[PDB]
Amino acid sequence: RKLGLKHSAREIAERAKVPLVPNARHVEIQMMGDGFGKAIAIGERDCSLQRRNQKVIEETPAPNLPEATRAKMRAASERLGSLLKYKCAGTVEFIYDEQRDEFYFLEVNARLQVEHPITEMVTGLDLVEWMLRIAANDSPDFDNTKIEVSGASIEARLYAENPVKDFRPSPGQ
Repeated sequence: RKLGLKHSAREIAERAKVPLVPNARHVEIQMMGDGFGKAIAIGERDCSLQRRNQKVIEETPAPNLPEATRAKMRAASERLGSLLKYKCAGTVEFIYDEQRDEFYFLEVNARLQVEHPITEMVTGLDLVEWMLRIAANDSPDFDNTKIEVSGASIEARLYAENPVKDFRPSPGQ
């Protein structure tokens, strides 16, 4: 509920010290929360390649993003997740000005996301496994969890659609 309404979500973000909006990319942080105040940033994904706002290709790590601003995307995401006492998996989406080197809160998805497997490739984590373990109060011990990101990974979404006739759905056997 607190994340569903565009404006309640902005207050939490503000209180969490997450820079908000006072040629845009879409950089999101995959975060895990244990439901008891602990939160951890697992990595970031770029989801810029969208058609009329519908994602088709995603990648990790985000290209052309400096550590200074990635590490502060992570920490801002952990504050937001901590503040809520967030449980299981959520994503903090940001807008990113590549040129200005600035990012701004967009929304939290209060759920796992379609693109989650690229994160799983570079870290070797099974996020569903984590979700299950956290949801049963047998959470990984967060303060002692070292996440190593390894290589780069990208996802393409195969749709039953016709790109030539307006991405009209294409049923059949």
